[PDB]
Amino acid sequence: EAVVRLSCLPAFKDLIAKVQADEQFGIWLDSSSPEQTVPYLWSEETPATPIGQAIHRLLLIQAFRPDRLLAMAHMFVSTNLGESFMSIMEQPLDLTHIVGTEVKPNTPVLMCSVPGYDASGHVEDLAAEQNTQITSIAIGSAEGFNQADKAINTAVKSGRWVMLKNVHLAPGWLMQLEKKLHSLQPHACFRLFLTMEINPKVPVNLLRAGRIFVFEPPPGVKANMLRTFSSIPVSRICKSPNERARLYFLLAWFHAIIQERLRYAPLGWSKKYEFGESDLRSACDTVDTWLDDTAKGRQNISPDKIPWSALKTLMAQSIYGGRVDNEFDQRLLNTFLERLFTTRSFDSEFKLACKVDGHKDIQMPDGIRREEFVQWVELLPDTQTPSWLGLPNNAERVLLTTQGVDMISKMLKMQAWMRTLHTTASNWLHLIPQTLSHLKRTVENIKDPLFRFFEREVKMGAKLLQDVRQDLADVVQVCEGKKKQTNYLRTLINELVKGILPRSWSHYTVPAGMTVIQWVSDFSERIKQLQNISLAAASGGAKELKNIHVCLGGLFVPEAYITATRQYVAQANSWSLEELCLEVNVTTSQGATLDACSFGVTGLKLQGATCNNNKLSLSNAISTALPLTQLRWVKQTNTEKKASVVTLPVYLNFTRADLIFTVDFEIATKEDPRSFYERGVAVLCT
Amino acid sequence: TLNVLADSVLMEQPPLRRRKLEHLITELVHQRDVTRSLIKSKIDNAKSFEWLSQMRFYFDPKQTDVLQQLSIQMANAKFNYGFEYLGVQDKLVQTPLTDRCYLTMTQALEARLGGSPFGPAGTGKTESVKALGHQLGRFVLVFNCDETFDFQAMGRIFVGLCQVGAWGCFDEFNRLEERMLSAVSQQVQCIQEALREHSNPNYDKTSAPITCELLNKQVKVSPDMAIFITMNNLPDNLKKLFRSLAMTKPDRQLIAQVMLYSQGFRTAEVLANKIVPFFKLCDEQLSSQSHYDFGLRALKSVLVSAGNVKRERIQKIKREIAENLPEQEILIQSVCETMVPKLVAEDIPLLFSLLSDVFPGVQYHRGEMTALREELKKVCQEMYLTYGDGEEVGGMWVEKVLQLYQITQINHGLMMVGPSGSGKSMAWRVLLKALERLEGVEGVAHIIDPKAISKDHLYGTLDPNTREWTDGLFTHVLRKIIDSVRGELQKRQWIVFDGDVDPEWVENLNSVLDDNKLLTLPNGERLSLPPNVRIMFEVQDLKYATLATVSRCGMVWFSEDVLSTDMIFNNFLARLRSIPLDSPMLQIQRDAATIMQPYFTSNGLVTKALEHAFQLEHIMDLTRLRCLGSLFSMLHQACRNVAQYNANHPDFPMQIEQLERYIQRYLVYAILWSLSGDSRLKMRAELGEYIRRITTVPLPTAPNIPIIDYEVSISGEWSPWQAKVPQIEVETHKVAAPDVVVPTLDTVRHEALLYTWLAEHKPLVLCGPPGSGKTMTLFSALRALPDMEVVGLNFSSATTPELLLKTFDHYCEYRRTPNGVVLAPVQLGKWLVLFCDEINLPDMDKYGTQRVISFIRQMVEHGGFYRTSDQTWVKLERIQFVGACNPPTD
Amino acid sequence: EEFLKQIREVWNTYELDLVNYQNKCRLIRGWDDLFNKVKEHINSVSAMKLSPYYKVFEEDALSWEDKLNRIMALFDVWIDVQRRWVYLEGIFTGSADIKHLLPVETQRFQSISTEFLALMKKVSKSPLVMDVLNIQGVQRSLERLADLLGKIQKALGEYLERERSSFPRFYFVGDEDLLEIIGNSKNVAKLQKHFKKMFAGVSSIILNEDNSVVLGISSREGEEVMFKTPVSITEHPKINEWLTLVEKEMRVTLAKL
Amino acid sequence: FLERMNTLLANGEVPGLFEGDEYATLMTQCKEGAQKEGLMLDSHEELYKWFTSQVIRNLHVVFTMNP
Ligand SMILES: Nc1ncnc2c1ncn2[C@@H]1O[C@H](COP(=O)(O)OP(=O)(O)NP(=O)(O)O)[C@@H](O)[C@H]1O
Ligand SMILES: Nc1ncnc2c1ncn2[C@@H]1O[C@H](COP(=O)(O)OP(=O)(O)OP(=O)(O)O)[C@@H](O)[C@H]1O
Ligand SMILES: Nc1ncnc2c1ncn2[C@@H]1O[C@H](COP(=O)(O)OP(=O)(O)O)[C@@H](O)[C@H]1O
Repeated sequence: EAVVRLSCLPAFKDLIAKVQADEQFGIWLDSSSPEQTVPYLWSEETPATPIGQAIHRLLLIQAFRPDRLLAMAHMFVSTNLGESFMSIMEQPLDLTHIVGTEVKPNTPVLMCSVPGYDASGHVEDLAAEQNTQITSIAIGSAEGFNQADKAINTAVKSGRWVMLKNVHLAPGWLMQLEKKLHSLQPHACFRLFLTMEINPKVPVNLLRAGRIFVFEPPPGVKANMLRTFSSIPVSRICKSPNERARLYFLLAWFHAIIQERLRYAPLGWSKKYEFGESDLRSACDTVDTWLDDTAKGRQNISPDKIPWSALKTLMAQSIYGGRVDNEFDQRLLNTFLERLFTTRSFDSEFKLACKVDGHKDIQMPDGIRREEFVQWVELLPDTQTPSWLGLPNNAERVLLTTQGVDMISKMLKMQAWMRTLHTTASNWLHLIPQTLSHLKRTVENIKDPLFRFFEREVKMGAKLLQDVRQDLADVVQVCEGKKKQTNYLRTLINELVKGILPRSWSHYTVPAGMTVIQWVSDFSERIKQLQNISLAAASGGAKELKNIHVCLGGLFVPEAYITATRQYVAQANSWSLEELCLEVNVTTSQGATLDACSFGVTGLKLQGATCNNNKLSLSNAISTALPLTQLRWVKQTNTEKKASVVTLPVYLNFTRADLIFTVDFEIATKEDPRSFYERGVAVLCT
Repeated sequence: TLNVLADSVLMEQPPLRRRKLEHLITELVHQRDVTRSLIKSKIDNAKSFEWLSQMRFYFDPKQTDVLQQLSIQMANAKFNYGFEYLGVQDKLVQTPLTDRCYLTMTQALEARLGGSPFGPAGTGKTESVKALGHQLGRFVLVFNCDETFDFQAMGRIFVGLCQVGAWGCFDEFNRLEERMLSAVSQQVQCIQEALREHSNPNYDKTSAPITCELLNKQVKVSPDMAIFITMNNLPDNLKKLFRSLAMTKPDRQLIAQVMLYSQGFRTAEVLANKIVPFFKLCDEQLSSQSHYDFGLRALKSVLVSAGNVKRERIQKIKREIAENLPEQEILIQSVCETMVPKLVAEDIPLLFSLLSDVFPGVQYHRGEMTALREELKKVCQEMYLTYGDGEEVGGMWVEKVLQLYQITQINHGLMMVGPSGSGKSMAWRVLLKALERLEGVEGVAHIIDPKAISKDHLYGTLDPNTREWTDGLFTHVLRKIIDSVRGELQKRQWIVFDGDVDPEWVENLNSVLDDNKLLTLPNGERLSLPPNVRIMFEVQDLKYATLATVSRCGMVWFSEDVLSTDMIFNNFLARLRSIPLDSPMLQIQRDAATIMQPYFTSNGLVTKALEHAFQLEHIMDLTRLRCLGSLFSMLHQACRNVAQYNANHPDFPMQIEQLERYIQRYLVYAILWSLSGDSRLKMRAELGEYIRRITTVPLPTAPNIPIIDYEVSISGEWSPWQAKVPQIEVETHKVAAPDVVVPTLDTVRHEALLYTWLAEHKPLVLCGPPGSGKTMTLFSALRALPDMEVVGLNFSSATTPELLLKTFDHYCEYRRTPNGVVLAPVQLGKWLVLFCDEINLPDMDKYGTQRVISFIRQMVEHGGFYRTSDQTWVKLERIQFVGACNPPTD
Repeated sequence: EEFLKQIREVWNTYELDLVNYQNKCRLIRGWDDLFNKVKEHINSVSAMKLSPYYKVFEEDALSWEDKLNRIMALFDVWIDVQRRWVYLEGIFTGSADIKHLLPVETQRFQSISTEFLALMKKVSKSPLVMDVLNIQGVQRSLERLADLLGKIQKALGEYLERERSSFPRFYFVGDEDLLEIIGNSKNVAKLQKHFKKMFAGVSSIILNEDNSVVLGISSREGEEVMFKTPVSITEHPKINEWLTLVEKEMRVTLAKL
Repeated sequence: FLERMNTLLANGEVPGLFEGDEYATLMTQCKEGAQKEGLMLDSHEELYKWFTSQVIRNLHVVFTMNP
């Protein structure tokens, strides 16, 4: 599809023959850095400037292997605005010159940090090297306001500097501080620092009137572990039985994992949990208390006598688990805790992470004191793949892809409308089907649950389709100015021109940050499916509804479809709903015959694994489409599931925010369910 | 022990012992679950965490201090039982989610942090916090944030929590207003910082008291207090001081099983596995309405009702072991009795389909109630209504009446909801008179419009300086009932709140609708609702009422399906045959009713014409009762015309043949001018063609002039209106005068219609485009009559019933000599007609209603209104209303 | 000129409305109307002071502005004195135990009420606003009235805070509720409506036949806990001491049970 | 502010404006104007009708908008 879209450009009209003729394009696709060597594919009558070559290679990278786009993006700038443009940004921020010159005493210096980080260290160390004192003040308390007032008055009278930490808690007083600072400040050496967290409650005027400095925690497991070890005082680690030190290292390692997995929000943690410093401190206190309770004396205690169950339960249900809501994230956290916190962790053959880079393993250090663990932390290689955290290595690629499109969106967010609005609305009207009617509500065969469910679907779909078509016709009529324009239509046209889907159009669940074009395309697909449903119901009746390969992604409420299927299976053979359990069988044939209990579902996409003969196996490639899924409802036999099955969730869209149901899949004998749990294998409706 | 308790609960016990038995059963079930699995899984050490995690109790009676006798330990957290008396509270079923909540909460409390059990509403976060507090024997206060919040009480409440050492739980912190939330967060941060410093490792031995800054003063903070913040994120002040916990999915399958086991059911597991998915299906498959509630609270109420039903069946069988009952049948019957009355008529087959799907082969049989179902028949026959059993005409309405009686017996504070035009008022009126004829207890009903009066007039006001309390309507009614100066006790008093419901005038009604049954007036007086008083809400849509008022009231939903068209036709024919329009008049009415009986059938001309007129386009929203009532009024006028003709011809009166022809032609004329009588000419013509196509009665043979332009003469023949249009020659000086009325086709047709609809004193609105002569025609018709006095009121956009009241003060007078106060015009024999142009123009309030319109509705439907001067019901006589307004689309 | 005549006739024929209060005095009603009229007249005087023809009516305008300022300064204190007086009248006359707990403040309030009632009879004898303004030392007397009322209100607030400190559970009930609690100490019937706010499950106290000793506590649903050693109100007459004894004995009997 | 113009436009009077002492003073000046025009006190309602007729023949209110 990307090649088809790109070939619309006149310079890429012969892209198809070019890609077919070339034989090194296949190996180029799988190269680690395709952006470094982009094959000459565009057709141009005259040689192009290096900027034009960069543009064409950027387009090709957007077409083939979009994950490297950001990297290619860098190259483009380096080929246009000069090399080493961002080189100064990589170098650590030398803001001593910024506080010396380029910053007036009137302008405050704001130090905004990503939540979970502190910025006072840099300014404090520069004060130490520049031998100027600062009256550091916390603004949490009520006396903090007056204390800051007297301190800033004294320093502006004398010529010293002031600090104000966590000023995001006092927005109105921050506005008052801006108003006060707008007055002339007699001294020139006076500098006001506002250490702060990135939070939208703060005044816009203060941000405009000051120099902002954004501070981030450096990515990397090594960096996070070093920060954790630096935060914890040495005396706490080097105290009590020596095993405590090792335990702390384990905790630190664990923390790093469950923090670095956060950057891969959809694949690895579902949501963006906090998992901040407070949870780490609580876990440290729990470990300290339980080690003190179990081992009364200072003597070393055997690894098997460590209260492993206490630590695991407390850090799975109280700390790090309180903010976890859905079952599967809790299961992943339990898997991590059981893998790490065990009596095996004190052996020399313990593996903190396996399968890293295919064959390499992160061997657990053989240490007893804090210093050896710190040295092992400092010796970690820089080449940290996501396989360290347990995720498949391609996840990073996916992440880059995401960043890529986000970047494009920003470029779109930062760039006579009647003609284009007309052409888009007319194209949508030609694309969106005209009308589907409620061919339903027959007195006979009302008892069929599928009939009622499809009645509700067809009703609300036709209703929302009529609403959308009416709004689009109104926009069409107004774009020529053939009729008046109202407030509702004003909001609709503003939301359309800004590219955000109208709120009055979203009557069903939608992925966050979805463009109107994708929304109307999915609308067309859903309307086509519902029209097919209505045609089948008209041709055959209620019986034909069962033998339909309905896609769950198109359906607006798939859980209602599952409920209706369960009711249909229960009604036939006269069973009750509690006794019916769901069994999934993956059939290769798209039109394989169904028995009295099998219902076909298409469009289900498996991520992180491949299925064959209803057996799963781990694979690097994502989005392995399932040919056809037969959902069967069989009478529950009241047996314990074998250890060779996994309970995989079925999310609805790629943003794993809403759960539809769960599927019991049998895995290959080589793998283990824990690896499935940690890699975030899942089924998606869309 | 569990077997003994289960055997004992099956018998008859006093309610307090019943509650003790249920609490013991719940706790013993939790203990059995803990010991059977969580401790018998190869555990042999008293220090193993598999046992330390469970809530352990240690008793040391030798200790002198009472607070130190009992110690409650969970994980590494130790607490002392506060020994605060709790009365008899609801004990929570200890699901694994509840165990996790306990573990996390005591872990937070040990580290001197607060608890934040966030999650969707209805998962029991506040209930779990209260249960944890009661387990440790601590006073627990719940600060509801449903706009019942303030600073003045909250600050001193925090001071008290710090001092005495109680617990504080916020129901939903996120719902507070931003400044309120920020200030409360500041106070909570101060308290929690004090608590955190109370456990300094270097300052563990607290020598100086741990103090905190509240109310601009130092307050001692007791170590035993805590603050819990339930959410649905946390403020940036309290992020580092509170431990969060996700309470998203309560374990309903275990709660239902435990409670059904406590209720005495011997197959609680299967019933729970049926009833939890059944309520999920009820939430999902059924249509969405505001008043539905399928949460955990509704499930608990249904389960306790099922237990009560099973115990009553056991008692009935005993008075005539016994474990062979169909428990599933009892469960489904309880579900039906609790849920069917509040279901729309469309969802009832859906509910029964779901019940068949989940409970296969188990049927529900309603209570016969043949004792009262005969008094219902007698009362309905005496009111000229229609009564029927089951599938017969009248089954749905009588079943709704029975459901209303059931909910009346179950609890006070009833709510009858239904689209305008259903059998709501008649249902409870018939129920009241049937109860009074059956039980021998006189029934008195007070009809109050909450919107006819302001909140101050409804409830009373306190003088700002004099500090004198004067009671409003509802307060005076309650005081009169409770005082029993006449003997209103031993008589069923029903304070029915006809009208709509908004969260404004019911603010003081939440305290009485709930179990408190207490009305708290601002002056300080407190009124207790006597057991023989039921407060009814006869509302229409229930779209602007808060969930607090809805959940406190048992509900009956009156769909439009309940009142079928045959009911209306039978009632109209019975009233025509029995009630005179004033013996010869009654004979004329009976003959007319006999003539028109064939047309008023199930598939007669009138029903088909109605089903057609619904599909047409009308300037105002068509209501079945509006057109049906206008038709009934115009047939009454036809009977009056026959009587007048017979009076004008003492010899040779109306004959059966001529009367028959006249009545058949007048019926078609009335269908034309009643159905689609408020539409364009094209709609009237279309309806004329349609009625021509169906009917068999003769019609005007002219194929060019629409029948609407025709009329029916007293001789029984169709005659043109043009023949009745006179030719006038106005004076030269009076051309285009303000009051000149040149007769025309419209002027005479609408004149006849106005006379017809004013004979029955039915108020009417002449809705038409500006400039059409609505006011001119109306004034001409009104002042043409000699005994009619006209007063013109121009309803402005800020018009209030005070304008009306001033109108009756200026023109009418109050007279006490009848049974009640009577508001009558000063002139004798003169029917005061109140003109109201722009009647729809007065503005709707924030809750989608018009004050003056509701006032008019009350004074028209009931015949009078309550005056705020002394809170008495004045009755209107010799007063009519006539309206006019532009189309609503303007 | 004509507007000055209108103001003159308006304030020369203006009368203060008086409504009876519990057959004790005739108090001023219509504060909002008088305040609005005074504010409008002051604004119009300042407006026509800005007029070019103001030099002709300069002295009359100045004198009338002085009169209006005097009237406003009197009535803005009179309304405060009114609201305070009705508040303390309600709290010190609706109960009988308020005299014992705050005797010197009760004597001060008796004096302030006697003076206020004398002033009220004086204004009732001549309700005209100009006659009222011309009475000797009305502003000074009003200032003394207001300051004494403010001081006694502050003393009452301090006493309520001290009662809250003595019995912490009093912090849950409101100021009006606590006032009713202390004032109605002799009759325990008025106390039982507040027990559901202070304690957790306790809703009433089971006392002796003469309401002398607190036999036990009773919950909302009728469950009763009988104290092993009953606490005698006659031995600890102060509400806070015997309430604390009730709480302590309740805890002790709970432990023994 | 509007719909008071509409009533004095369609009829020539706004009945809600005159009440109590205002109505009495209007009645007094109406009878004085009747004496000026040669009429008498006659009936109070008749004087109000005379006031209405004089308004409809004399008053012309002009009111301005922007399109
Ligand atoms: N049958 C009739 N006889 C005499 N005059 C008529 C007749 N029909 C219409 N008119 C005239 O048509 C005009 C209608 O205006 P009007 O009498 O003010 O009606 P209206 O209801 O007040 N219009 P509006 O209140 O704005 O909706 C007047 O000038 C009438 O004199
Ligand atoms: N069997 C019957 N039961 C009830 N009403 C009947 C029956 N037969 C005829 N009717 C007619 O149905 C109507 C019932 O109206 P009802 O008083 O119940 O309306 P309401 O719901 O109180 O009014 P609103 O539409 O203003 O909410 C009456 O006109 C009555 O004559
Ligand atoms: N674990 C549980 N066992 C039994 N009942 C429960 C449980 N959790 C909640 N409930 C019931 O749910 C009802 C409503 O819970 P509530 O605390 O109001 O929810 P929320 O925390 O959203 O306010 C309560 O009446 C309670 O009885």
